[PDB]
Amino acid sequence: MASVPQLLDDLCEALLPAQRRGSRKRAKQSLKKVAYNALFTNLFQDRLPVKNRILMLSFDLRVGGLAAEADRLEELVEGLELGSVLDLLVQLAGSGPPRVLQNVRYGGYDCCHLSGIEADVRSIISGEEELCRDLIRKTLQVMEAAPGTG
Amino acid sequence: KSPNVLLQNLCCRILGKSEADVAQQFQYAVRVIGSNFAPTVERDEFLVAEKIKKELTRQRREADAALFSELHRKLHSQGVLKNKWSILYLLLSLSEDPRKQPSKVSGYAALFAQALPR
Amino acid sequence: VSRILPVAASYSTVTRFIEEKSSFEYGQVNHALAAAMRTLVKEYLVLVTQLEQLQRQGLLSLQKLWFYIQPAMRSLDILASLATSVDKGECIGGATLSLLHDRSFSYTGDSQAQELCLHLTKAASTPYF
Amino acid sequence: TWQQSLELTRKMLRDKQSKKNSGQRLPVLPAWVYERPALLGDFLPAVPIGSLPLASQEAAVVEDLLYVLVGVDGRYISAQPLTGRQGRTFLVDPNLDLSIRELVSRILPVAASYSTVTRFIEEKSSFEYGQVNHALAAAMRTLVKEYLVLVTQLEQLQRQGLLSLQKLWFYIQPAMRSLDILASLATSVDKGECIGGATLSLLHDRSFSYTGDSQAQELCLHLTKAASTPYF
Amino acid sequence: AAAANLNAVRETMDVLLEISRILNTGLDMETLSICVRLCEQGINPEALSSVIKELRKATEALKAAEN
Amino acid sequence: NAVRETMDVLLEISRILNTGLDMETLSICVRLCEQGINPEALSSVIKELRKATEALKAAENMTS
Amino acid sequence: GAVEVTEAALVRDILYVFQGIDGKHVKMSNADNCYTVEGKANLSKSLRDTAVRLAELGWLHNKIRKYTDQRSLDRSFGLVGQSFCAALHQELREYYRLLSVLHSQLQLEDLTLRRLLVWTYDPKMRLKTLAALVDHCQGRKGGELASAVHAYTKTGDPYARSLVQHILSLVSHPVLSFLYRWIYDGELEDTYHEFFVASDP
Amino acid sequence: SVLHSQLQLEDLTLRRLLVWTYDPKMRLKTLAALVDHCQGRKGGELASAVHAYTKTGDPYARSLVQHILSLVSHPVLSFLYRWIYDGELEDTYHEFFVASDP
Repeated sequence: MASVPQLLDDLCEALLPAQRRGSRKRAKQSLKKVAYNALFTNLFQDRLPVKNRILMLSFDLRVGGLAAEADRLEELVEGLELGSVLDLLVQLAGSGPPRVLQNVRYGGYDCCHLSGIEADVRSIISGEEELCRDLIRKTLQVMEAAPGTG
Repeated sequence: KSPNVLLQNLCCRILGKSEADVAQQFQYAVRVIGSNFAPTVERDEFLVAEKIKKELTRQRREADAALFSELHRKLHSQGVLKNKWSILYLLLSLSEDPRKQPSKVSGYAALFAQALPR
Repeated sequence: VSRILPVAASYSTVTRFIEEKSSFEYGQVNHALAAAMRTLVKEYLVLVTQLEQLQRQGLLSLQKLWFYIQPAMRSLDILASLATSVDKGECIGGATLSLLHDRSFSYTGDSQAQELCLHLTKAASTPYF
Repeated sequence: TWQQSLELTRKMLRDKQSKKNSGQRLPVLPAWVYERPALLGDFLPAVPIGSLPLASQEAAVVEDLLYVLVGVDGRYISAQPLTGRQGRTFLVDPNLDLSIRELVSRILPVAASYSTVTRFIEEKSSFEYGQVNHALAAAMRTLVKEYLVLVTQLEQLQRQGLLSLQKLWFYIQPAMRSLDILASLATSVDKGECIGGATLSLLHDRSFSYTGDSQAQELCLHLTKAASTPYF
Repeated sequence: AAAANLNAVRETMDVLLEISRILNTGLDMETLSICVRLCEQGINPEALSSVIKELRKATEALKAAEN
Repeated sequence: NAVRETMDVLLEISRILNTGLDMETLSICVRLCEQGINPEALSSVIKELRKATEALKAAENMTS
Repeated sequence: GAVEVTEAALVRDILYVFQGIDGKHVKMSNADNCYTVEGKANLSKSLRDTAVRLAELGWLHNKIRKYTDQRSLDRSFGLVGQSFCAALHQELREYYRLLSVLHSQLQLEDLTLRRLLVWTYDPKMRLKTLAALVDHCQGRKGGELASAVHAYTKTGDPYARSLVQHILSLVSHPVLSFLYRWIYDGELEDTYHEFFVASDP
Repeated sequence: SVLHSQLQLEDLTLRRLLVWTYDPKMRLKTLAALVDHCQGRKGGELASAVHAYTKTGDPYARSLVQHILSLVSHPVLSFLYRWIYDGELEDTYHEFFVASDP
């Protein structure tokens, strides 16, 4: 609980990763000014059930081969049942870095899908490792072609 | 626009309720849909049409069967739909029998033909 | 191939059986049995139509055909066995119905055969009842 | 040969079970399962490598290794039959380069563990030896399947011409530890002929002693849950 | 182009309406296009049928409770 | 305690939701929401400042 | 140039071996009941070893096949025997469906033998368990069959356990129907004499 | 293995590998020094031996050693928790600072 500019500056400095310290001061001042301008523009300019929106997102996750994650989200929202905070999170959703990597059978349950999934995972591990090796090799190759003092 | 939005609109139209008033039903529907998004068997409308004709005959509507064959010809002639198999299966699953008392002899999928999984 | 060909052999037997036992001389029971077998053969033809479609799509082979044909192979083997038994005992009327009951019991082991035989027995017994 | 001693043990276990069941029928595996070497999960008992260029030596070695990691003999890497219950001993072609031979000999313990796990699964899946041992063999079979999947994938990456010697050595380090753990458990269980609560005791105690490393702890806790399911 | 598309869609909708009425499926006007527009996305039609059946059961239950 | 539990539940939810709101960012948004600030305006400001921060951090990185 | 059989050709032959019909370079030695690769063609030791490890499955396949064929022709074997044969046919069709998956994958390759060995591990377990059940249940009928299965039920492995429990429910359905008829009709359809109630005329 | 792959790509000079190996040299030097001080000790003697090396002022070494110390204390911490929570000992090696006398 604080003034709108005070909390805006707090959040802006939190997000800021801020060569001279004057550059960092200028960057933080510019961030605060941009935040103030955006708030002012929105104020000068100045529905669906939130359950429906969370169902939308859960359905999308299940569609994207993330059914377990959608189930987790469903259980989270049921524990939840702040709404505007959830809406803001909804708008912010998908803004993080994308992820490319994260009794018994009845004799007919023999399925290539389980073994196929295992094979694909063991492919993904190997491939990712060789990609990391290639990328580190390329970085070193560039550095060895670079002056080295900047 | 989005498939989930369309599903919400469909459920609203079916229930004659607001979007929020069908959330539990909508949640069940979302779980059902997310259970399977792709068909598990090959698509080929000839089998669907044959099943439709057999059902019509079982309903003692052979003239209606001929009409259905004509309409299928007309549709495929003026083809603008690329996923007919799906709509035909939907209509078949939604077909009712108002002109006769409800009773059917069981069909077979191991004696009679069954679709090869994709 | 030779494992699959028995299905076609059974088919040629079933066809001859249907044609013979749908002649007036062979009796109404056999007429109706031939009609039911004709329905089943139509289903078989639908199956082979679908298999032709997948051929024409370049989406079937050898082992896939062998897998897909197994339900129909069993069904047609059962049908041909029933037809042969009815012909060889020249059953008419309650004779044929008796044979159908007894076979339906002996084919109690497998559900496909049970369902097929129950359909057949209901249909063929309708005139006698 | 371990087989004969295990058959004697199995016969004695059968006699003791029949002696305790008052002559009720017991399950018995058809003899060909125990009488057929070609269904064992261990091993079944070429240009000379020293004429190949070093890189070609590495390639041929990696081929033999990829065969040997799944219990199959290579061309210039060959297995030596065992006496008693032991991990597989291997004969390496002596025209190989000493350094290559050393790098192989650092890897071979995994294959030894594999031959131990396979013999363990086969022995301990006979009805007479009890459900606890049956389930332990099944769990070991799951782990060995995972190992085999890994080596299959590594073979696939081989086939792209994108692995070598040191790269295999890097990728295989987790599996070396895992297979060492599996082989140690198998040898201890066989040598103490543990049945029932004996085996469960051993599994508990090991699960405690392997608290130091999280990989081993997780593996052993999985195994202990699975094998304790019948006993519980 | 747009005129042709509108004509095609009109005639397809008429054909589908006739097919529905001849099959006596029992579906009302709103399943004019959107429901089938959804099925045209490649959605599992068996599951779509199951869910629409469930919705019909729920609607009949609600209309029975209301009545 | 209830506030803290809601806070870390929202943290985990956003993390799964691929939106990445942090501790104090979530606290600030909570305070704004109880202050009476529209969630959509809050999110718009958040995204605009995210873009501005990305651009400014890039520029300052090449300005180091 | 010597003939070494390609990986693809060995895959085709081993797929025939799995299907129960010999290959073009690996043929069933009927003096061991397994497929051996001729020595006129030169293949590596590992290839031959993999071939043997895989033809174990063909041996089990052919054993189950012969048993099913033989018991299938005897009307005297009773309804329980027919149900056993039906269950075995069903498991066989599951095996064939996996073989057809493997075929499709091979044609997509047109897959390596080692990946196939890994893919074939689970089929080997299933068919080994089924062959052992059949052998222990061979030469028995009626309640001897039911006992033979119930003895196999004591296995502690759940995959095997689940397979055998499904088979036992299927095999008991006829026995249960008879008992229900004995329990409900107070009558016997025992023309094979497999039901535990003897009628004396 | 990265360096191997790079060498095989040449099939590269020794100095670049020397340059590439500079950071490895630091890592392995710090590890050898930690190992020497922690040799011949067990239980709290081992834990003290490791904790003494944490006093290094070099941050690369400091971070490495702090990670290793957390890893090595996790078992010690578990024992203490059981000693602190169970009031019981699984000490058959006698590495825990609480002696039970039966």
